[PDB]
Amino acid sequence: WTATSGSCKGRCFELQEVGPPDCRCDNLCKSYSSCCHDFDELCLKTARGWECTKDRCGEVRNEENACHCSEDCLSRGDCCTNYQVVCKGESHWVDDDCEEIKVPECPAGFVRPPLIIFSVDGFRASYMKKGSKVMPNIEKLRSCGTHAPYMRPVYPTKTFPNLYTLATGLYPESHGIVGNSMYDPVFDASFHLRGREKFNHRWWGGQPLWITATKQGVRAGTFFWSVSIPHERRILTILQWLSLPDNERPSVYAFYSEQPDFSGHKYGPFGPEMTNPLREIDKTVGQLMDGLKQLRLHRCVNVIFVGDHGMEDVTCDRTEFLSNYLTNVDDITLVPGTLGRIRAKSINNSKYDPKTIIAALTCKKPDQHFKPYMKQHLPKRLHYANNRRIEDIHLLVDRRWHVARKPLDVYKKCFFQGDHGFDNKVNSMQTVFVGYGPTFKYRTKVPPFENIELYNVMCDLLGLKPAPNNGTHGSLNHLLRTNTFRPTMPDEVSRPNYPGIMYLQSEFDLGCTCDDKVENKLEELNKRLHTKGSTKERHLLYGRPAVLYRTSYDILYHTDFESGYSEIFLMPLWTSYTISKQAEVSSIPEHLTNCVRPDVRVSPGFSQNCLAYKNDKQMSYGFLFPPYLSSSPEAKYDAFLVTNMVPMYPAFKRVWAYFQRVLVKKYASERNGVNVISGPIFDYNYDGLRDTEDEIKQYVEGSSIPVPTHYYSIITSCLDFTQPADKCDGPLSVSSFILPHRPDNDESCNSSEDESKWVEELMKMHTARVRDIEHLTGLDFYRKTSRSYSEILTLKTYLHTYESEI
Ligand SMILES: *[C@@H]1O[C@H](CO)[C@@H](O[C@@H]2O[C@H](CO)[C@@H](O[C@@H]3O[C@H](CO[C@H]4O[C@H](CO)[C@@H](O)[C@H](O[C@H]5O[C@H](CO)[C@@H](O)[C@H](O)[C@@H]5O[C@H]5O[C@H](CO)[C@@H](O)[C@H](O)[C@@H]5O)[C@@H]4O)[C@@H](O)[C@H](O)[C@@H]3O)[C@H](O)[C@H]2NC(C)=O)[C@H](O)[C@H]1NC(C)=O
Ligand SMILES: O=C(NCc1cnn[nH]1)[C@H]1C[C@@H]2CN(C(=O)OCc3cc(Cl)cc(Cl)c3)C[C@@H]2C1
Ligand SMILES: [Ca+2]
Ligand SMILES: [Cl-]
Ligand SMILES: [Cl-]
Ligand SMILES: [Zn+2]
Ligand SMILES: [Zn+2]
Repeated sequence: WTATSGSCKGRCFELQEVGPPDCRCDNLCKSYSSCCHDFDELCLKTARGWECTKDRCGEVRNEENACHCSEDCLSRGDCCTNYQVVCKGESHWVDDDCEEIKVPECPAGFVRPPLIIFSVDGFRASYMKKGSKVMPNIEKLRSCGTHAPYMRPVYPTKTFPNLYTLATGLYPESHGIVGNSMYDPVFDASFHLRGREKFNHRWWGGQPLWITATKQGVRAGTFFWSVSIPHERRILTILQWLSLPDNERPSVYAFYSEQPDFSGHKYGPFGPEMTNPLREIDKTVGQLMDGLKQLRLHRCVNVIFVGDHGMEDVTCDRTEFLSNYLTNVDDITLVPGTLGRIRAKSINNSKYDPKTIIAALTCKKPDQHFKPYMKQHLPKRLHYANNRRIEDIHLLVDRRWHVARKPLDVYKKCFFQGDHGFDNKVNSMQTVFVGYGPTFKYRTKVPPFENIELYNVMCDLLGLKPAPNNGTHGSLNHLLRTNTFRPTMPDEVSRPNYPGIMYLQSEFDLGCTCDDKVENKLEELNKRLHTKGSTKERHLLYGRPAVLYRTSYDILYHTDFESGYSEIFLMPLWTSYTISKQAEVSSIPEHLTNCVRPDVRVSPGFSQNCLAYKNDKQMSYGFLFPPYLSSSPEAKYDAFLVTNMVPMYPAFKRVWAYFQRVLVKKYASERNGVNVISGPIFDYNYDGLRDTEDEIKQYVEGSSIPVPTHYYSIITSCLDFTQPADKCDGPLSVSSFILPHRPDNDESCNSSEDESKWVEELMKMHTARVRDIEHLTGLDFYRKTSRSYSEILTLKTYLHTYESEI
């Protein structure tokens, strides 16, 4: 109940929220059914439309009009946006040539340049080029301001998860809005696009920009607009708020368009009916920019034009049904669509086995247009596991397809031609970014980035200190004319040991054999130097990674590679090596097939042993630096040191071996040498963060040798490929992966064929940013380069997607 007897007289779109049983006059009141009796009458005028005509010029102020063309409208702060154009012979904003905004041109009383977020739903990245002829206002913003060719959304590529990520800089797994539709098992409740449940505070974690702003003394316009407030009223309300007295006026604003998403669903991303929604958006943009020109704020305000996700061709006939795979289909709940989330229909039923579900959904049809995963095996780049609202069973659906439970769910629950929600690296899902204003750069294109990075920038644009988030602060400094923020490298927490030769062969009882006794002052002082680091500036090109946590570890030097060896985890945390274009692949000779040699620099007690692998019938081992790439038959003995050894499922060895024997060499040819850093990752609790020693869930049987959940590699070269990797003068190029360490190759339906048919494809799927690896290892890479730290931060956030041209 709400005693909605009070009035909105002069209170139209008030900024503070008055609580029950009183009536509200803020743009949220319609959603809570708590508006004052007269809200519509007074606060939602429509009469005479939204534009000034030649006959309205210098009229008599009639307060019933939606907007005004009277002489005092400028002062009242409520002219129609084209007022000055029709009446005072002024031109539209779009018609003026853009002049660089070298400094903020702000009216007296304005303490800082305001920020307006213009968000557009379902604005596919390629609309900027393909609709450019019908979007002149947006095209002016783009070309005069700062733009990316596209901006990467978060997964799932849906509205709620993406808007709240924009507002908070957090992955959905962290902010809690993991879908437009969710079931929380603790609440025993469901969150939907419709309904009032979504209005409970308990769903929304993190700290959104408008709370960040309020808590630091900066006032915000609302970020929630009612469906029945037309877009023209939204612009005018923003312009009214900009006319408020200094101490009442917000510094940050939001506008939201349901278009072009709404039509995209009906007509597909490029349906002929899509031209008009794009015209409308532009018109709205024009109105804002004209309005700001009137209030003399158009060279003062920073405007961000941004979308939440793109749009793909999807139709009903492209539906895979679970009923065609499962017999017991009625014992599951499925969150359907462009992604799939499965859980049991009841918990009172413990006969429910996710293992049988995954098995029944795996490579069962040659054409399968989805792939099942346990959430912990989803590509780490999606960061879509660490929340109780994410069901253990996930289906990644092919672009252009849907998953549903039964046929009845699709005809009784074709009316659509577009959808979104797919894997966030899919081209059709990419959306837009443009920044325009004093604080942004002039006529500047920047490389694509992820939307998790904007919260930091919007905090900078507003002199705010960002709440802790998943952006990398400084990675988008190259967008801005002037920077609030100077990023600095984290300090190293653990310094390495540099052990010498300290142990004799006979002190080791590892159960490891090797045929290596086939034995000159020249070539004996020479290999001492190798063990001292005479070739370190060859294999360690960007300085040692910094260990950002307290631990105990050794640096080990060799002819062909350098490693940071953990005495705790009994394996390297990282292994670094360079393969030049010239370098050659050789094989593991017949007498050295099972060679494992004790490392005389590390004690028996801090070594692995061959015995454990012999007892463990599920677990084999591999090497971080690959024998195949030794520079000499003499150097190859180094690769077999117990300290280069890591536990590997025979199934995983297949992936690893092909990477090491074929792909590294291929990459070195194409990129003119590559530097490779590889290592283990332990993330048993799938929070995307490194696990501590006392969080290890899997050991090699009867040992203290922990079993990695993943194996990473970072592959760096010169961006200018005419220069060798080891003599690069300028910017770097990088690609990385985090491969799940799994006992089977069930993920790859073609894995029974030659590795050259499926391995590279699996690696591509599990592509990664260096930054993701940093979170997972507690390491910090690229500490010693000739490049600026801001540029290195951009490099660290880069993701190689392997998608074709946008
Ligand atoms: C991306 O960036 C974020 C933010 O920096 C990182 O997440 C942070 O990581 C650490 C380590 O896991 C967590 O620290 C723990 O914090 C709790 C106390 O936490 C409470 O207070 C904080 C601060 O005000 C608040 O943010 C927390 O909110 C969580 O819980 C709410 C329910 O009570 C929920 O509504 C909200 O969405 C959020 O849940 C998420 O995080 C929790 C972990 O706390 C997780 O279980 C859940 O599934 C959600 O993902 C909370 O009230 C201490 O008691 C512990 O000792 C410990 O220090 C931070 O809480 C966490 N912050 C946030 C906002 O999630 C991510 O690790 C990073 N990801 C990557 C990949 O780098
Ligand atoms: O259900 C919806 N759309 C569904 C649809 C319609 N047509 N197609 N799909 C709407 C999206 C919501 C947010 N809001 C608002 O105005 O958003 C501004 C904002 C900006 C940022 Cl950057 C961050 C945040 Cl959190 C909010 C009105 C809401 C209801
Ligand atoms: Ca972890
Ligand atoms: Cl969803
Ligand atoms: Cl296999
Ligand atoms: Zn959307
Ligand atoms: Zn949509």
